[PDB]
This record gives sequence, structure tokens and C-alpha cells, in this order.
Amino acid sequence: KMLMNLHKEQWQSGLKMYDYEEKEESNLAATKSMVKIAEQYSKRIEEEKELTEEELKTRYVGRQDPKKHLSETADETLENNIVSVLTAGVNSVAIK
Amino acid sequence: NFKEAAKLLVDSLATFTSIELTSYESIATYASVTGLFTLERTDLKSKVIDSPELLSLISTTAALQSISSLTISLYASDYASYFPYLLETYANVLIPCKYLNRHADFFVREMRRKVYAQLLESYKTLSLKSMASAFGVSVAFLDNDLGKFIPNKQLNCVIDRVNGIVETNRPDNKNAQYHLLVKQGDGLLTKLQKYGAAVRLT
Amino acid sequence: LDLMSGILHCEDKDYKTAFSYFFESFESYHNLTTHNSYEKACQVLKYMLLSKIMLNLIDDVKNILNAKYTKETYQSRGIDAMKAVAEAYNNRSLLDFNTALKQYEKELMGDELTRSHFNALYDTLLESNLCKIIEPFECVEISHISKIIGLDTQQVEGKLSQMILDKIFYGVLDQGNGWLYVYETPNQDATYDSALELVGQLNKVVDQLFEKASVLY
Amino acid sequence: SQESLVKLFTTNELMRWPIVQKTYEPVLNEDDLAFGGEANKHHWEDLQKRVIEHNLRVISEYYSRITLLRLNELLDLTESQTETYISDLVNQGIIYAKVNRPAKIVNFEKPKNSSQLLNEWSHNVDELLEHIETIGHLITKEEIMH
Repeated sequence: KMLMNLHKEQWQSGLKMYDYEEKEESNLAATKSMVKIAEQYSKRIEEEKELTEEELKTRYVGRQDPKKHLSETADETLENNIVSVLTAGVNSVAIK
Repeated sequence: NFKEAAKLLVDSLATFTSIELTSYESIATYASVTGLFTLERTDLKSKVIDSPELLSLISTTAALQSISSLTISLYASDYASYFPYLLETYANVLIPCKYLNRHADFFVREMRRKVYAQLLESYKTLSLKSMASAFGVSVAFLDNDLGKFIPNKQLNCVIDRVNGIVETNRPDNKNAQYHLLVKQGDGLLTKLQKYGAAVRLT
Repeated sequence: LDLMSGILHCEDKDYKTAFSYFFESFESYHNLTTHNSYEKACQVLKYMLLSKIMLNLIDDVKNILNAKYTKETYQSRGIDAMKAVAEAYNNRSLLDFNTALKQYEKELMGDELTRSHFNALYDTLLESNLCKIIEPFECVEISHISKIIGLDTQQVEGKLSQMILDKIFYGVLDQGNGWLYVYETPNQDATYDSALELVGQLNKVVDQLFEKASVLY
Repeated sequence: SQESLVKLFTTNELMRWPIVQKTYEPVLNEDDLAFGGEANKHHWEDLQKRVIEHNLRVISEYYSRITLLRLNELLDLTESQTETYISDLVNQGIIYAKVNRPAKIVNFEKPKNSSQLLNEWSHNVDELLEHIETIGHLITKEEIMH
């Protein structure tokens, strides 16, 4: 139990939060970048109809999977904003 | 499609080859049409001061003169003389041209919208009588024109008749951005819905 | 060569480079034998004097002019014009300006340069004047503005329309009572706006995914 | 006499000009520089504007909306003069305001962004969670004492 406990932020971390400036930065960065992953994915999927997956990935830059990369970037900010609202509203309603 | 034309035709002025293409005075007249119709105050303005070619040629035929006159009045905010020029363009620019005679009526329609837009931008309110005197048209004359544009909803203002004021409730805030976005997002849903359904079944 | 080179840079909106070419142009006419070259020399002196007004240095207009040899050799109604408008710009009076141009019209008529830069100077003196007046206001009556600025009622209204179109102080002009509301609030949410390009790209991509699905059909 | 002259301006308070005028006239018209004379009465004259400017700063901090009609009464001025003092003080960059000419409101404040108001609301929430904690530890202490 001693080992596990490394926080005084066990009950002081869900109502505790970072300013909304920083949440505006995450929202702005996240939306802006996903355009760029989306423009590579558009060049990419002009193909996906030739011979051999492995070739397409080299030549028209299927590497790292841009399809996978956009899903990851969307999933991370999507889950984060539900938390950001979820904590926001929780404070307004319980505290006053 | 005058948006595509507008970007192609500015280039035409700077450098011109004459083989199998209509006379160069005609090419200036086509450029000014597309610029006024497509672009708004700022872009339009900068474009006809940073085109030496138009300015060195001045007027040289009636069609060119009527188009150029319209231009100056529009960004310079003179509405007295805006209106004679409207009538003049109709007669000497659209009807003679092969490619704009189809658009004769489309042209006058859209141009009254733009002029009004820039005016509405600069004012919170106007009085109908003040707005009429600006044009050089009587009081009753104005009410008709505003009322063909307003239910279509690309003028985005309303008219208190009893107060005689014209109010402008066109958003440019966050509310405006909201209107744009949500309409496009319904369109994404709809596109996915149908193409979705078709692939699941097959 | 010198005269034109001066006049060319005045239109390009740098008056530092303009002024130096006119300094040398004055000397050529002056020291050449007069016989008609004296009439042209007068014109260059005025062109020296116009430049330092645009550069926003109105004591130095005053410095070139002296009763030692500058007025004495070349004396015109335009030499009297030059310093009256230079005092108008200093005062920041639009009244003093129009008074000068009525009685010194013939300088504007005989020299194009002088006419040109008296329009540009007028409007920017105007623009800057107005901004200061309406700065600690919102719902300022145009009647009140018009006193302090010295122009007519009508003139204030006409000038504001163009400026709101520049967006150079924003605001909206209400003729239902005669106020000018001066809104200086931030425009456009950056975050919402970049969401339009992201949807934009998703709306394009789905037509392309549907090109894949032609394979299944 | 000197200690008290500076002591007004260093703190923020409301005061009026014929109070300053009456009090400091039989005192400091005995000392020269800025007083007496025919050109140093124009240096005395100058303290009427600065007394007015000092009020404008106090009012700026405490009111954010005050009536322009009430502001005139405060300063002992008429409406025109009140306007001129506010103008010149916003220009230097010492206050900020917007005056409404219908006379409803003169509003002293530079309007706050959404982000600014909300960043302060986060700061309150973190501090409330801290207060409940520290109380909780001092309650445990008192159970042994009693």
C-alpha cells in the first residue's frame, strides 16, 4: 500500500484542474494538426488500388499508417475533452 | 463559374498573346466584370491599383468606360454616381458580349446585393430616406429592391417600417461561425450514412 | 534625371530617397544660366518642401526655407503655400489645411505632385485625428465629435464609412440617434475557425473513400 | 506639514480641490517655489488638474461603472471639463475607459477576455480544495487536545 500511494492527489485531482487557457491551447493545437494528417491521407488514398500494400507504403508514404496516426490523434484529444467538461461541470454544480 | 475566371483573367492582363483571342480592350472589360462580381471591397480594391495595365489604358471604348466607372464608385464609397453606372454596364457590357448576355439579368441582381452589403457593414442603422438619397432614388423605390433580397437571406437585415429604420442583425461573431460549421457537419453525416448503408448490405 | 527620380519615390511612399534626388536637382538649375531654367528651379524647391511634411518632420520644412537665400532666389505663392500647410499638419487642424488650399490652389493646379500628396496627407491627418477623439468613447454623438475636429457633420459620417470598411477601428455607425459605437472587442475564434478546415478535409475525403467502395459494387 | 502633504497621494482616497486650496494656502504661500508670484501661481494652478487626475485614478479602481452625471458632481466640474480630463488621462496610459455621451455610464475598465475571467475561476477552485484540507488536519489535532 505504501508503494502504491505516491499521491496526496487521490481525491485532489479530479476536482483540481488546469486553467482553461491551457485547454484552449490543446483544442487549438489538436484541430490544427489533424488537418495536416488529413492532407497526407488524401494524397495517400488517391491510391490504395494498385499492386502490393508494401509498395504503396513506400512510394506514396503509407509509412507509420496515416490512417492509424489520425485515429490516435483524434482519440487522445477526444477522451481528454470529455474529462475537461466532466470536471468543469462537476465543480460548478457541487461547489455552488 | 466566375470565381475560376477571376483568378485566370488577372494573369491575362499582365502578359497577353493575341492569337485566336478577342481584342485586348475586350480582355480588360472581362477582368473588371469578374473582379467586381467575385471579390469584396478590400481584395477588389488592391487588385485595381496594383494592375498598371488597366490604368495605363484608361477608357477607349464605351464598354470599358462603363465598367471602370462602376469600380471606382464602389470601393470609394460614393453611391450617388454608383447607380448611373449600373444602368450603363447593362447596356454596353453585357448585351454586346457573347458570354455575358446569358448573365444579363444575373449580373444586375448580384451587384445590388454587394453594394448593399458593404453599406450595411459600415452602419448599424440607416434611415430609409437617407439610404434612398445616397442612391439618388425615391423613398418607395428602395423598399421594393430590399424586399426581393431579404427572404432569400443574403442581405441579412430587416426593416422597421414604422420607425423607418433599416436594422442589421448579420452576425460576424462566434454565432456566425456556428452557422457555417454545423451545416457542413450535417452534410458529413448524410454522406457517411448512405455510402455506409450501401456497403453493409452488399 | 534627378527631378523624375525624386517624383518616382514620392509615389512609392518613401520620401527619404525622394528628398535627396531633389536636393541635387535644385543645385543643377540654380547653377545653370537662367533664361527659363529659373522657373523650373522654383518647382524643385517646392518639391524639397513637400517631402518633409510626408516624413512627419515639420520643423525641417521650416529649416530649408530661410530669408538668406532660399526665399530670396525663388519666391512664389507656392513657397508661401508650403509653410502654411506645414503649420496645418503641426497644429493638427483640418481647417487651417483647407484655408491654405483655397488661396494656394494654383500650386495644386500647376504641379501634379503637390496635388497628389495633399490628398494623401489630408486623409491620413484626418484618420489619425479621428481615432484619438473617439478612443475613450463608445456611443459618442457625431455632433460632439464634429466640434472638436472642425469639419462638418456630413463630413464625419462619410469618412467613417470607409474606415469601418478598412476595419481600422471596427465599430458601427447608428443614424437612429446619431451615435458611433466603438467596438474594439476581439474578432473571430481561432479554435472554431480551424474546425472549418478540418471538417472541410473530412468532407473531401469521403468522396474519395466512396471511390474505394466502387470496388465492392 | 510636508509629511501630511505627500500622505494623501501615496494612499488612495477621495478629496476635493477647495479643500486642498483652503488648507494649504496660508501655510505654503510662506514658502516659495510653486506658490506666490506671477508665474508660480501658474505652477499652483497646475495642482488643480493633478487633484482632479488623482480622483479619476481612485474612481477607476473602485467603480467600474459610475454615471457620468454623478462623476461631474464628484470632481466639482461641469460635464465638458470632466470629459477633457478623462481624455487626456486615457491618452497617457494611466486609466482606461469608455464614455457614453447619452450620460448613462462612464465605464472605467479595459474589458476582459473570456480566458482571463475563467483563469481566475480555476484559481479559486484549487484554493477551496486546499482550505478544506488544512482544516481537516487541524480538526484531528484538537480531538487530542480536548
